[PDB]
Amino acid sequence: SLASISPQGSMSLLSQLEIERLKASSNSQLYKLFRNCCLAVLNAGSSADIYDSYKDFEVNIIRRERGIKLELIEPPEEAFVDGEVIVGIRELLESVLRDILFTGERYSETDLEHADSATLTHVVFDILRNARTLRPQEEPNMVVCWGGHSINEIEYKYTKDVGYHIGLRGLNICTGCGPGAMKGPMKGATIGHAKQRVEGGRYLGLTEPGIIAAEPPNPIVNELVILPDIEKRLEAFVRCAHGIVIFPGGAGTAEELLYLLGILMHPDNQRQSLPVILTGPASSRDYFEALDEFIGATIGDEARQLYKIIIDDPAAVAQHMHAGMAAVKQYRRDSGDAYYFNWTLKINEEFQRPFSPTHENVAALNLHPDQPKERLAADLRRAFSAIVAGNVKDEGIRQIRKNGVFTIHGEQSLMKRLDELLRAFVEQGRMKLPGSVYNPCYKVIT
Amino acid sequence: SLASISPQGSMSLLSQLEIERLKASSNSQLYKLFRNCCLAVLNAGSSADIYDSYKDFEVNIIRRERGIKLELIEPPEEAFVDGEVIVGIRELLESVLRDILFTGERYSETDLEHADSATLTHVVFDILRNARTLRPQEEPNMVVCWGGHSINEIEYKYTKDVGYHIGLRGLNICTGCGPGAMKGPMKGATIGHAKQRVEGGRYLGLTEPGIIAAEPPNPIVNELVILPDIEKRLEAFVRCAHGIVIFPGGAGTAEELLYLLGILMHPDNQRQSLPVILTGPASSRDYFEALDEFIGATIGDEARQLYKIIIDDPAAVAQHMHAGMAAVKQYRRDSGDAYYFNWTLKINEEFQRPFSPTHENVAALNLHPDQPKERLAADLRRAFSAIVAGNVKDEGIRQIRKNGVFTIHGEQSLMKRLDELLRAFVEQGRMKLPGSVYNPCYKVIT
Amino acid sequence: SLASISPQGSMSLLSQLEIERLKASSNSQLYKLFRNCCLAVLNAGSSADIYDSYKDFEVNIIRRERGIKLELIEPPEEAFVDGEVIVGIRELLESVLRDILFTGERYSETDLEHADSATLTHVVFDILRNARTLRPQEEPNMVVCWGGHSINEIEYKYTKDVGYHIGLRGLNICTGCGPGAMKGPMKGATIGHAKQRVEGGRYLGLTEPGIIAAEPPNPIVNELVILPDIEKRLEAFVRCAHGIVIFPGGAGTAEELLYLLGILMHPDNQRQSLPVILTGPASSRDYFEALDEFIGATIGDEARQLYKIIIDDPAAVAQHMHAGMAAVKQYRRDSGDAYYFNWTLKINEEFQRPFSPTHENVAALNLHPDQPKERLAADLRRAFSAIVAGNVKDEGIRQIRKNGVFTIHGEQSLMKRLDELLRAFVEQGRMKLPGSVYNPCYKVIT
Amino acid sequence: SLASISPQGSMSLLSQLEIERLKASSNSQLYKLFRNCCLAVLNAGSSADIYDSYKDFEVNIIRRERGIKLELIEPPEEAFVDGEVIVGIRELLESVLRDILFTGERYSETDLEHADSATLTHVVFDILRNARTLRPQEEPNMVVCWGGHSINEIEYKYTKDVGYHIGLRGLNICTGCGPGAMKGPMKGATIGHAKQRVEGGRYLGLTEPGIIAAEPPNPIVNELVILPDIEKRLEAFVRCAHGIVIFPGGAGTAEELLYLLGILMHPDNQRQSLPVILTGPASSRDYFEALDEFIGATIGDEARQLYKIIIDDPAAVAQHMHAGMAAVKQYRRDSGDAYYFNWTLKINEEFQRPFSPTHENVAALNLHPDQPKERLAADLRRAFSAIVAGNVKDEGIRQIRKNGVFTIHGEQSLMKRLDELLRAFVEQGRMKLPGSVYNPCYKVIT
Repeated sequence: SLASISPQGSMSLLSQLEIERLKASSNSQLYKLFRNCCLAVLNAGSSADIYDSYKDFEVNIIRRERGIKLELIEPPEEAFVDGEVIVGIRELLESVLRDILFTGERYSETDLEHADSATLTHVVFDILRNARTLRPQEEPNMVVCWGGHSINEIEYKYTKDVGYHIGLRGLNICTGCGPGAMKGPMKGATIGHAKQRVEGGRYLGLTEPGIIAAEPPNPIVNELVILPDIEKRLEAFVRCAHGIVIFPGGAGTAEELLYLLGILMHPDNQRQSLPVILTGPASSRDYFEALDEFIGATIGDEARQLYKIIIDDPAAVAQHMHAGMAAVKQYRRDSGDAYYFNWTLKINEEFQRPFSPTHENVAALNLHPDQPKERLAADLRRAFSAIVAGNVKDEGIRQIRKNGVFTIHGEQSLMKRLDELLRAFVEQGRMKLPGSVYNPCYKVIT
Repeated sequence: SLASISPQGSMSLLSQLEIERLKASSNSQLYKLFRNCCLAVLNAGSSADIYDSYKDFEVNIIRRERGIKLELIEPPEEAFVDGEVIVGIRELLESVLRDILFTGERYSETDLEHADSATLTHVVFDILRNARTLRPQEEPNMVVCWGGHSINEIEYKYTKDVGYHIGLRGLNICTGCGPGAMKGPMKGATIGHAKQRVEGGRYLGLTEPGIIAAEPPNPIVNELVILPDIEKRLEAFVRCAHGIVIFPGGAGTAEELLYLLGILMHPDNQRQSLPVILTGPASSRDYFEALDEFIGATIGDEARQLYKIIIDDPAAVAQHMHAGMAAVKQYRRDSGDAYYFNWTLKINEEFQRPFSPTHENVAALNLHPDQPKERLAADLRRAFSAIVAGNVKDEGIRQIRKNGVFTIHGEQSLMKRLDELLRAFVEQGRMKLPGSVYNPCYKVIT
Repeated sequence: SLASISPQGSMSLLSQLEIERLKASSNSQLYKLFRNCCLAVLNAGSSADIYDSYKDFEVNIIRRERGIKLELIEPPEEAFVDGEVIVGIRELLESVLRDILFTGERYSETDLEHADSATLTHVVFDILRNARTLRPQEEPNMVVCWGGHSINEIEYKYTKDVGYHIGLRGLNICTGCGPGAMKGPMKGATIGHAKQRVEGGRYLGLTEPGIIAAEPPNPIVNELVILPDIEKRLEAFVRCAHGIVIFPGGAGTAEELLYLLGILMHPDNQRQSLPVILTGPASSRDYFEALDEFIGATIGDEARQLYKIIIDDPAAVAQHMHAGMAAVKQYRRDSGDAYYFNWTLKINEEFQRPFSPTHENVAALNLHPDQPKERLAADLRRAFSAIVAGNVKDEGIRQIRKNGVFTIHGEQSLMKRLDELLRAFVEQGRMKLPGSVYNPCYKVIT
Repeated sequence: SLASISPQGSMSLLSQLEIERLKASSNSQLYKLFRNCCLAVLNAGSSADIYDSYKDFEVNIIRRERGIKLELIEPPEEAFVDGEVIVGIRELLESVLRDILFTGERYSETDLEHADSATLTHVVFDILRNARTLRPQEEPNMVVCWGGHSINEIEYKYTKDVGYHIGLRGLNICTGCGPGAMKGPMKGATIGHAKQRVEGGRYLGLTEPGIIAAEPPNPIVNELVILPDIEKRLEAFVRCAHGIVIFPGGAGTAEELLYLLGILMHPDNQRQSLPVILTGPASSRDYFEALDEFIGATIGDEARQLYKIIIDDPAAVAQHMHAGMAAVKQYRRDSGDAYYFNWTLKINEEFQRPFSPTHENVAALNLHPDQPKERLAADLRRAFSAIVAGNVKDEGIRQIRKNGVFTIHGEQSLMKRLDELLRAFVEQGRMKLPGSVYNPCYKVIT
């Protein structure tokens, strides 16, 4: 089958020379990356079986007499309504090409992996700016929502309610794409925004090629940005956020929280105003008590102080985000900082340097409490990232098949705390969607 | 408390002379109607329950130095977020006044009650036109959804799923306002419209002063029209529709159904193309079996051919509507009719003449199978209208308290079927939302 | 020939009943008025020969299968570009129907001629409001421009330059439609507005059925309002104006100035802030000296104080209008008055009562200086109005043909001043466009 | 004085790093180019006359606490109204920086001067695309207008009349910026567009750094593009055009004409459909007689068939353009070409290679009738380009002051015709605006 799509944006202005350049066999890595990201978006209705299921799917950007076409060959039929692609999906496909070509033409893999801290931040800024994500005529308004991909009905309803109350305050939502808690808040917000007659409500999705197949963008996402890697996505979250709401989740939400806390612990960041709320329904009380205990036992009370826990109160969560926008606006003004990008935030290179989750790199992590606590948070971040990769990313699953489980080790008492945390994730269904068993991609050496 | 609202529409250009006129003793009934309709909109989130709970609520239209203001005095607090009126609620309040003054200035009560069929039809047209509801450059896209105010979770989810799929087909939603099945489809469509990047989605609510407190408008409605009475609301539904979806419901939904089948049985209406779908989840199969059987044994197996029943298939419902629009378009074109208003539909005055729910009038109904089927449908419409009024309308409740239950009588076997249907509505929780006991305002004389 | 035009506005929503009502022989006066106003607009590329030139022109509003059409039969071909009506002309035709039907359905000729002062002002307000002329979210911005229909190249260029400088300040222009000084400022302003990237620049045309054929709306007019008569047009000018610019002109511009000055002389209007500038090119110095002398010799220095004369300085004229907007804004705020309509302005019924320019009524005017000077201005207004009517209006030219010239009399010294003023108008080509002789429709009895 | 301008476009998102880069010694020539191009835009209302008059003018792009600011230091006061920058001027300043940084970052001087034909063509495409000038969903509507900067009142009025009639046909205008015939059509079109209610009318100005001070952009231009050099400006003209109107002019207009005829004579261009109209008022008949004769006696009577001459008929010019668009549309469709960019037009490198106006290069031109006609046209293009540069460009004026007049030589009879044409340009006041004497920067060796 063939869907020959006429792009409405910049793709419609590619020259024959540019198309020939993209189709050159020397450019196949970039062209394949595009194909793979298109598939993730089209199949949103984890990487080791979905890339093997639509093996016959291909793209072909081609100049026809009537103009440039994006041909989709054997696409998921769920992306179409009477053989016409869902309009939001079309927009997301054009977004995908935009980001892949922009990054591919400006930055080498050496730039992206091995540049200094300042350069890696500028890369994040440059990609966001080209995506038209950054609006200098807007006051703080963006709430980043983090949470589990795999959550029950009670938890899911709670995320929708929180999103609804946030939308009623006229605030926008940014998530990392995907099901569960990364979609619910956006759906809820669409209701809040409609009641408030909000035009141009912003639903920001930030992703990267490694995670996009496992956590794919729903077409309610109206601004999609593909960052080059997981570290640049994390940086995009914290540079764009004006507030952060964190629901219960698994290893991915564990990774984001440790990223966030490790950075905010930094002496240079004590000045920051950035409201962070951990929140869930009444049933999540035990979850949050134990997570708060984990944070205290690992990186200390200097980190526990950075957030507030609100249980079973969607209106209060939204009130906190709303009061927070005023404090953030005041912070950026007083600091000579932009509303649209938090330049004053100080992110150490241990939080930016791209981590390749191999068995050697995972074993080399220093998980002991005689470290500066910011360094401990950095390595804990990398450790959760390896677990995410071994669970859902294509290359990560490959590492598990050739070497077996990752070995995570460190100080006895800390590894005992980590072992309990991860067991709780498995037990609560947080590591994998229902329907089959979860086999851990890791072992914690206690 | 006081909320002093600055109107953005025509209320902003009322003169002092005109405000004085509205506040005159001669217009006191009309000004109260406005106060009562405002209250219904503000406390949306039965017409004798909330009126004794907001006795202190008042409105006051006044010219101030900075312009005309709508003062809400002791309004329901749910209508406000941080002390500012929800924007859509302000839009609803403005449409209430628009309709009340329009009707109040052009049509006397005698005109509304006693005019000929064509005049009544032109009254409905006039109000809808004034409300800016009629769009001459749009092809058929309006789906009317009817169903119960008191439905369970399975039924509510199905209404949202259906609304979603209709929204994916780019179509608009019209309901009678209020909770349950009159709310679900709008919520679903919002998401479907979002995926399809639909600009200017229409969520049309049609109501009237008698029913509005019992079925109050949700701010998700972005075009509200208040018709003078229930009969004119019903005419609005069937003249604006391009397709009708009917979910399980109680007495209101039955009133609507018999109104529709009654009119569609007409000789002059055999030409009409109007898709009608009765639909519900898997668990509603028994309900529709019994409903279909009721129709066939009252108004005949001919009337059963006017609709298709679809159980447990939301995409199929939307496909049937989408295909239906093409036939509706062809029908209107073939007949030289308007897309925006079905002028060719023949509505007999027995469906238009406003029915006052009194014991006198209910007992004088001819519920006999030897009545011509169109006339039986019109009298069944009236009987259902009386149950609605007895249950939830202020002046219907008056008759019940002063004279006891309505008595409904007719031919023995027809009364036994009616008794069975109404018993099934009571049993399935359709006559009243959970909390208190339902006390029947009727007794079927078997 | 037939141009069958599909209207884009409310005309597209007329019912067959409404069309039959309009076409009834009892409604032919109203339908003919429409026809006549359509012709004036279509022939903009004085009434005694243009109504006789397109005798075969007719309108036919008709319901076709595809919708309501405005059929134009034998229209001026200048209104069309390849047999497609100029879009601005279409909009003006729809405006024409809107105003004629609104006034025709709400007000009898008895209302319009014989109502009290307050009622006649409300009529003006009601028609403007229905025309959507009044915008309560705008601060003062409207400059009314008055001047000669028949002016030379130097004078015309000057009006364009003034309009350009006004447009550069973001101010809008209101004129009474027609050639010469009533078009130039709008053309100039279109350039100023474009340079300032003004969206929704407002070009307001105010006319009435008597003068519309002689001074017809150019399609650069983007808001056209037809008032019922010349007095209601004059009232519309002064109720809408936030500033007034007056160029050299003939009897029509003489009429407007005397209207304006007579009102502003009133004790109740001394409070008003309303910048009035008389202005022209260097050649107009003698003109303005003599007009200023006429004002002094008739109504006194109490009137000369109400305006400033600026010669040969388009930038200063615009600066004065711009400073004036601030003073007008301050006036309306301090007075609890609207920005969009000057309600506080006090207009005596001598300025409102519709004057029928018959020979008996003209001779009955009291043109002596032992009157209150406001009453003298009122009668001077009526006298200039009779001259305009006898020169260019259809009924006025008829009065001249059956009775000969109007006889204007009064006090010797005053009539000598008037005789010199009118001779100067004739001498300067101000009474009639070039190409034929002007024969005065009046005699001043000296 | 200081005007600190807040940019609304991409300049608002320059980073401190990027501003530091622009201010580096390595980018000094580029930053000056921006200053010089800003000055030209600000003092619009020859490239050595105004540069010595605003020596104190400077620009300064700086990050302030409230955002990025464009400081204009001692700017021309004409660019300001009450101290605020004219909005369209701000838009022009923003487009200048957009183009200067785009070209400056992607193309070295060697690339611009020395690349192959296809690369040069792609450079023009790239800049126009970046400028958002290319619209893939629009059918042909762009009329390029060429003509003299120094024209009398009769000629200027005719250009406005032509612009008016083109605007009435719904078409857009492209010029080379500057006064006279490059200003008139835009002013006329504004009015024509206004009558036709054209939303988003396009007034495209194409310029380059050498010519911009001599022909500075009027703020009526709403899309400005600065191309790297005159040859690329010329390519932009002919690749964007859907029709060309050529008014009387001097050396610049002659350069343009011979460029066009030179390219249209190509074998590969015989397929092209591009309406070309030479037009002027009644008084220009002699000019066009002599011009037509010059063309026939230099490049042949074949080349004369490429254009139609229309004298004294603006409506006929617009009709010929409007009909032309239909043929242009059909041509592009038949050939599988774009509407927005004429990719099929063949442009020989002799028309593309940037020509530096030096005595060496001018004398090395082959102006002989036994040259192939395309090559003669390309060398005549170069000769006219040298007169333009000698008259009005900074570095062209350099060569004249250091080495005296250019000598132009070739075959005796061709030189005698060239001498005659240039003498006629000087005599008719076309080489220089009134005020001072024109001193020829050339001598034709006869």
